[PDB]
Amino acid sequence: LSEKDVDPVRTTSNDIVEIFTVLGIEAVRKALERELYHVISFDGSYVN
Amino acid sequence: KRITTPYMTKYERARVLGTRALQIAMCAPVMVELEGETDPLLIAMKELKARKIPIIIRRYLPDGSYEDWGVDELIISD
Amino acid sequence: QARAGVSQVLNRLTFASTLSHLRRLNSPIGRDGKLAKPRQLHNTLWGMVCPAETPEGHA
Amino acid sequence: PYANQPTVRITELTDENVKFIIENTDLAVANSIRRVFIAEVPIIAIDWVQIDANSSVLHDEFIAHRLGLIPLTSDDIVDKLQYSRDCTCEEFCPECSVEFTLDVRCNEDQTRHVTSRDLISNSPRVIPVTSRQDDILIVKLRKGQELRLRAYAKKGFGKEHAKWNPTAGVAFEYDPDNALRHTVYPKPEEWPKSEYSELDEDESQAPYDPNGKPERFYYNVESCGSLRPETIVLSALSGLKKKLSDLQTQLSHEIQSD
Amino acid sequence: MIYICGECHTENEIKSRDPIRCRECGYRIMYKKRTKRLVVFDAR
Amino acid sequence: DEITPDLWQEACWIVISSYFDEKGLVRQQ
Amino acid sequence: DREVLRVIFPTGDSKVVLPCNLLRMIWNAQKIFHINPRLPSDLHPIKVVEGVKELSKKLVIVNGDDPLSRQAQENATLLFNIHLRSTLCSRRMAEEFRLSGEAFDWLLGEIESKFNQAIAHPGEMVGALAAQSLGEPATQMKNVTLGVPRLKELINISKKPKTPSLTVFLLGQSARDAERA
Amino acid sequence: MNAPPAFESFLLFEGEKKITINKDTKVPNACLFTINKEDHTLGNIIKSQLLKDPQVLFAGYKVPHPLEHKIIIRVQTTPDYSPQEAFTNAITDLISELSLLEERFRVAIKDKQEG
Amino acid sequence: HIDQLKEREYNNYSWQDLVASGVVEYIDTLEEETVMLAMTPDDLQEKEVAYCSTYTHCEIHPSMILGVCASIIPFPDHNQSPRNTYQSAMGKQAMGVYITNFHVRMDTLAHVLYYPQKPLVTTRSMEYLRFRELPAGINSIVAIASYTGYNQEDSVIMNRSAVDRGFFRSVFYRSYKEQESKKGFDQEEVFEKPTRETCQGMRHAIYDKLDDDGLIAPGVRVSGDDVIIGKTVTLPRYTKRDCSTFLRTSETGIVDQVMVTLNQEGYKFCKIRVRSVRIPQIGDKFASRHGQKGTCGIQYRQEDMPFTCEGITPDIIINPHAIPSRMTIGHLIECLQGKVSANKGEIGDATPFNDAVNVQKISNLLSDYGYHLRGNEVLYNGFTGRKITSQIFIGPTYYQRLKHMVDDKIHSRARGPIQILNRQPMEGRSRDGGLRFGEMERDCQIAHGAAQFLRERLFEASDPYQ
Amino acid sequence: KPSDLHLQTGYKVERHMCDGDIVIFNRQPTLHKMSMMGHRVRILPWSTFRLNLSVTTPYNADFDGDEMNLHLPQSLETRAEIQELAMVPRMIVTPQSNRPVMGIVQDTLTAVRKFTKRDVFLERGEVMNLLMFLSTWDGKVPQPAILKPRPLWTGKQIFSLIIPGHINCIRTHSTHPDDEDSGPYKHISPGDTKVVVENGELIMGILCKKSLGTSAGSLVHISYLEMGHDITRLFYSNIQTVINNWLLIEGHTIGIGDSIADSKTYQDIQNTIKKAKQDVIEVIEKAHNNELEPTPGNTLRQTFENQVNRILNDARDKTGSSAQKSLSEYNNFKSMVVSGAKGSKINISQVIAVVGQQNVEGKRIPFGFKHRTLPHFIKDDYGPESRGFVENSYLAGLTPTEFFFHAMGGREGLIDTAVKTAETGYIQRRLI
Amino acid sequence: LNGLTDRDLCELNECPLDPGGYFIINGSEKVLIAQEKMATNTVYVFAKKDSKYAYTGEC
Amino acid sequence: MIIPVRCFTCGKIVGNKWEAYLGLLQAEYTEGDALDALGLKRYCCRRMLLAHVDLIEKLLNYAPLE
Amino acid sequence: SLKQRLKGKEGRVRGNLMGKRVDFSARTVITPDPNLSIDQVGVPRSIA
RNA sequence: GAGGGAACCCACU
Ligand SMILES: [Mg+2]
Ligand SMILES: [Zn+2]
Ligand SMILES: [Zn+2]
Ligand SMILES: [Zn+2]
Repeated sequence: LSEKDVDPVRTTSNDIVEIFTVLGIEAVRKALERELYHVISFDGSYVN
Repeated sequence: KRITTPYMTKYERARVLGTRALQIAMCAPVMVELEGETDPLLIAMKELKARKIPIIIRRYLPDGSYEDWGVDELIISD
Repeated sequence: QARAGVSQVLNRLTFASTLSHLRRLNSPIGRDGKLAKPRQLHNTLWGMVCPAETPEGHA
Repeated sequence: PYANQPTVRITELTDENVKFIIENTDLAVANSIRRVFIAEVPIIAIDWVQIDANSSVLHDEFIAHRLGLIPLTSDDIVDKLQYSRDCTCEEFCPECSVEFTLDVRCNEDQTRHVTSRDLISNSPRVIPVTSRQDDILIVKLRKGQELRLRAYAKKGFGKEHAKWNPTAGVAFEYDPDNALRHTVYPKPEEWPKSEYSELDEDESQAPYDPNGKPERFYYNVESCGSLRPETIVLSALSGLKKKLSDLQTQLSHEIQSD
Repeated sequence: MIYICGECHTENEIKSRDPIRCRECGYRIMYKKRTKRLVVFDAR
Repeated sequence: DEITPDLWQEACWIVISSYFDEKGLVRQQ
Repeated sequence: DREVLRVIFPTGDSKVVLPCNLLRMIWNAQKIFHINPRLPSDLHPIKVVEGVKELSKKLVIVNGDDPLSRQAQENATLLFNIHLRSTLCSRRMAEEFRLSGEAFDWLLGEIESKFNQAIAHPGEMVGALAAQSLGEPATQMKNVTLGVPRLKELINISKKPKTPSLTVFLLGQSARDAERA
Repeated sequence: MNAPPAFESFLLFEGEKKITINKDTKVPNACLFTINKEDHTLGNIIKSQLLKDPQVLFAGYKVPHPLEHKIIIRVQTTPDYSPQEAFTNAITDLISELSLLEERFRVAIKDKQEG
Repeated sequence: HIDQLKEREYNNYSWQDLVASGVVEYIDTLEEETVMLAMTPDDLQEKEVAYCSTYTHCEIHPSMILGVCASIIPFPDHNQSPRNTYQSAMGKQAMGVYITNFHVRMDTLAHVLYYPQKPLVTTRSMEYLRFRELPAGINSIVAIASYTGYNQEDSVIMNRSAVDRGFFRSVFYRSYKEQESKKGFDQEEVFEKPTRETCQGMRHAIYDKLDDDGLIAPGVRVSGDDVIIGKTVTLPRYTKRDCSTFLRTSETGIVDQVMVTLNQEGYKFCKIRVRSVRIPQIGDKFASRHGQKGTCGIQYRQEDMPFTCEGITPDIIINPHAIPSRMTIGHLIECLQGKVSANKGEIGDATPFNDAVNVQKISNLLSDYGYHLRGNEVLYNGFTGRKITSQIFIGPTYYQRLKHMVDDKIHSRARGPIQILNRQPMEGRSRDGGLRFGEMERDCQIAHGAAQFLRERLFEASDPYQ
Repeated sequence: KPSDLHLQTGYKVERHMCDGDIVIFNRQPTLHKMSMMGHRVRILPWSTFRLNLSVTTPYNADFDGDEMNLHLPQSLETRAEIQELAMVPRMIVTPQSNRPVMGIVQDTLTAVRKFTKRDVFLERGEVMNLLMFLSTWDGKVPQPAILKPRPLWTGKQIFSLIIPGHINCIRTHSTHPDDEDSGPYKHISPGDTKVVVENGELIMGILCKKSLGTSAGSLVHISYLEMGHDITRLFYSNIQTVINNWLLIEGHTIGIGDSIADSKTYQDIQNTIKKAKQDVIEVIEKAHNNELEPTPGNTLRQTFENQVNRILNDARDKTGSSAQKSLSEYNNFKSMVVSGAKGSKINISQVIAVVGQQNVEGKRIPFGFKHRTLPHFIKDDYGPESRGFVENSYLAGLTPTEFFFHAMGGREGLIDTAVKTAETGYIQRRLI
Repeated sequence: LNGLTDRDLCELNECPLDPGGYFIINGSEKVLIAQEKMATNTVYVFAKKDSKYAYTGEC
Repeated sequence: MIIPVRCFTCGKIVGNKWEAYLGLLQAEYTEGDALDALGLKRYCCRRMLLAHVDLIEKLLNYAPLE
Repeated sequence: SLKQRLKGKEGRVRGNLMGKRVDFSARTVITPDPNLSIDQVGVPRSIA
């Protein structure tokens, strides 16, 4: 994230602990929601 | 002063119907004009539809405080 | 500490049960293992071990 | 006043089957006549077995099953014979049952073939059909084995058990050229023609008749031996008419009570 | 009571307090008689 | 004489039948 | 409302999950009240505006008149009020949906009833419901770990995932040029 | 264990009525005949003989469950005519048809036998 | 070699002479890593694109990669491999004649089919499994049709009239053992017919069917509460305690044999075999040889089942929807080949890898007998007589009856035996036990919000206490 | 004695279970809250728990030997909780994914598709027979869709009587052409593939899994949302009964003639397979001449295997697509697929054209021997048949190497099931 | 039962189709299921997964 | 075990035809011609005689206990 | 031991308190019935 | 009108 010409907004990880240590608890809440949604909806399955 | 929902929830509907049915099965005074039905739960059903069930729901708030709602004070649209 | 299931009551339900039980092999591997490698149909089972006949479930 | 006027054309009549054609009747009437062939023509079959000795390799219920499946000649006796439920005796008078006995002992090195010839009935009118082709095998006995038993055969139809089914196979057909399009062939050139087809060898289906209804029905009623096939069809028509008469009786009583 | 021997097929009178052994051939396996009871099969 | 392909099915099932006439199925036990 | 929507949904996905199906309710009103779509309608646009305002006041999720309560109530029904205003426009109800006065009043009553039937019942065990809603599909489930092992890597907070990865987005013309990428 | 005796497919137990009539109060001149211990045989012939009646507006039958043995026949007639007379005339026409069929079958059997 | 093996009885030529002739060779797994196998001798023939010209060995027949239970499957290569594995599992649970001397044997559980048939569609490996001498199924007439809806989701519709004629009828033999064990000087268990005047600890059941030697005799009908062995133990008025052997619960039957002997310890020892005739019933599990297991969903009589123009009604009707996702094309080819074999009089060959048998050849053969080439027939509705618009794929298919009968699994409880320690209901239907309302049922009733039903299951209906 | 048979008001009689008794019905594993639902007892004369078919989907139940548990609520309070919280009609739409869980199933789904087609016409007797099984019928026979030459009713006209209330719904059939909506025939479908329900009447369209199934926005879903749970219960029952009796008339089968393709299709499929194997040999000789390009992020063997797998999967999809477009409208595989009742399009592909590549841990068949997959192959053989590509259909029958590689492929799936159940169960328990 | 013909086995109330291959222990027919052991006396080299040894060779 | 009395599918008597079928087979009829000579025209009866295994001959090799 | 009595899925807490054997329950094979409504289960007479 | 536990194996969904 610190490097030049790297977008410091949309650059993200699939590592949950790394996101918690770097960006916080609400950020890792959002990241955990995104990762769980990816796992669930890879099949095309939908959970509310 | 009463902040809870004015609609009677499905859990309240189920428990009020069961309690009223057990009371009618234990010879509580029916409060509707029953046209020859035997089932206490059907009697409780049509007392609830006629909004004449003599039960008060004590909705406990997370504080420990409570609100007392009449069964006839609630909405039984569900 | 003794291995169990080495001797079994012979299945006598039909003749196919009897022959299948009399021609049975067992991998002494715990049936709770989440690794799939001893359970896989290995290429070297050709002509020695039946590729279709195996239990369903934990074994 | 809207009854049909059906016609009958017997096309074959042997000791074992009858092939006939019924015209000018509904599909439901023809199908119900077929169902009464299979299920509701009363014949006489063994329904009560007491086994005294059974040293054979076959157990007693298995022998009783094989005895019940043996056809017995029910011609002109099943009309006189009475149902056990409609009889007055305690159990199995001669007016409601026919008694059979079997008593075979094997004391020879040759295997004894206990067949339906060994059923000795107490009534000449009701005998095993093959005793009236080989005999229906019941059991085989090696030297040292015996079978002693006593059975009674009661009247019933095939709605109760399939041993009282008088028919071997009821072949039934209508519209053999598929003019009504009741079945739709994806490729009608792949389909063999019917026995009753009236088509030239180039054609597969008849032209579609838009105003047609099933009106000609082909039967091949085969008998297992208990009744003559013409007796099967006559008893079926009489039984279905009797059932409709009984239903009309209860219907009239229910109308008058209302 | 009356027990068929398991191999020699002859009846043996065996009451209580008599050890199970065939008198004709000393075989140790015997089988009870079929009953005289009225058992009734529907031929079904 | 080499076994021609029209006789091969009969030949292979004959030698298999010979194997199962001698060895049998529970021979290993 | 459109600027708020484009903030909320930057990817442009217009598919949302909302309580009352307004398009089907409008179609229901058209069929119930026999609305001829080729005739002028007796529905004043000011009735549409004021009815949507009163209905939006009538769909309460957070109760009270505290400004905290007002802000929470505004937030809890932000998408539904945006969608209700976007669907029951005075323009759309005039030229597209063509509903009458009776049909619009029935529509407002129907949206009220079907929103109030959608509010979560207190006492509902929603944690067990969520656990059964996330574990039942698990029975039917770059070397990115996915499926059940990634689910286990997520709910058991693992210090070492199997394939930890980054998704580096590039800021500027290095996003376009392959060579400075 | 739970096997019913086979005679329950055709024998009425005591206290069971063969045929009951109820008024189908959905439409005028419609009756439901529940016929016990009967099956698709009578239901089919009675429905098809009732369908040939031009005063009958509706004729249908159903088996509510194959494990039970009752027939429901719904009949609706024109107001000039009753479903009870419709049912009675249907059974009468069926008995007439079967009588004619039986005597013609006897004649044809005799004619084939004498040849 | 083939000529000499053709007369194996009168040359004394055998397999061992082939081994001695340098013709066949035993190859194990490490040595198979250094050989170059030919699948058939057709691989040895020179090809336009020559794959290998240095074959070291050749396979005798590739269908010897299968085991005993997978060699019963007709056309295994036309089936999906999970279905081959399922049939390998369920051919061991099929019902047939398990051994020839089943009358001598007192097995704890035995199942004997009334009329086992050899399959019309066999593989050539089934000759060496002796399957045509101890067969385990019947060739049904199977229509793969949608009829009345009672065959949906793996179920089948059986013919009641066929079942009445002995179709898949069987016997279940159960043997009970009991011995007069001498437990010291005091506890002397003895086979005596119990009288209530001297015996305690009864289950209050009649002892009248017992003989005076304390044992029941063959030919006696018995029921779930009845007594078959009367054993009394002498305790140090009620000197004797009743330890009689009772029959299994809800098991009707007839005592088939009673055997009385001495065990190794010299005590009196008895085994009683009870025979129960199992007629096919709704809920009995029937399977084909392709993993198409199912339960009987309904039974229709002959006048109710659909019929061809010859009056042939199916014995079994299976759902079409059991085929597509399963991909058991071997089932369809077995029906076709069985139709051909039953018309021709042959026994069809369905060895897995056989170029001489293919679907087109069987179709032409079936068309040579006046049937449609793909096995379809014009079936008529049994209820109305009307032709079914679709033409139904019907043919002889080898079905087998599995041991999983419904009367051996049905269970219910109101109240009864509780466990000693935790005072909760018992384990299994053999002990009149209750069903486990486990933790996931608790979670589901939490998510339902049914707290009073949760209390009834987890407090009142299990172990209430104060 | 009758002194023990006296009943005072206030006593309890533990009577037997009778018709209409409310019970909780359950099948393990109890994954979600529609695995235990409330049912009404009906006494029927055999030894099994007879069950409806639409409810087989939430229970995850078939009838291949499944057993289920019945629990009888013992008080009136528990009976009312089950009646008002856990009954089957109250469990139609799941809270998990805001869609129905019961839908229309195997025979009913296939025959609804075959029933609401455009060219289905019913005579007077067939209509009255079907209306006998419609429990929510007002007694009026509708005016037929055709009055002369002969009065004929359509399947859509009877299903309009099945559809309850004034439901409005727009769906598409599974075979809806994508170019049709932007064409000149959007509101008049040439293929009858746009489903429109106006005022609870099936105006047009062929119903299928997309219309009557367990998906969001379907017809049973709209029935639940507008009409309630009791009306939707009657909707399910009416669909099943009416459609099962019409299927008694129509009939549905599957045969060996449904696995047959045309000879031109077989030539096309063999040509596609020969072309694909030629492409695979081309890639092998490109990698062997060091001409293959290693894509970034992958080693050379990984990109070689990816190219080979892409070629073979394109082969399977193209052969399958030709096979399943060659199918006639009378095909039964096609009927059960485009109804959505049972069978994927891959199942048609594998039955008719190509079983396809067999995979072990996602890669092709490993070199279990010394650099061979079987001893019938040369060493270092990376072609299709060597590493598990099955070029035969299930109708043609597999060759023995293909049979063994397919047994490896199926054994992989059986293993994956029998070792993923425990991990999934532990995850579910910890989530709870 | 070794060396007996089928008639000699039927005189002993045995089945000539019965394969043998099992034991009778307390009247119960017991089959010994074959067990897959690793082969002896052969050097096997494996890369140990996540261990202090990169490669190990056992005999 | 022993030949069924009736055909399962239709009910034609086939219990009197097993010994005739065996005698026709040992007279070197083919199985199709032997079935045709016995009047078994439907394949439901032809499978009944064709697929029969007559186990009772081998159960009679065991000396009788009773 | 007592700890073995309490611990495990077969122990006291999980095997006897979270879940337990119950009275008034039945189990048997299920078969289809298209003639029953969705809220209605066919029950054997012996179980009833 | 209700008197064993445990270990193990097989099987079922
Ligand atoms: Mg299942
Ligand atoms: Zn009498
Ligand atoms: Zn002796
Ligand atoms: Zn037959």
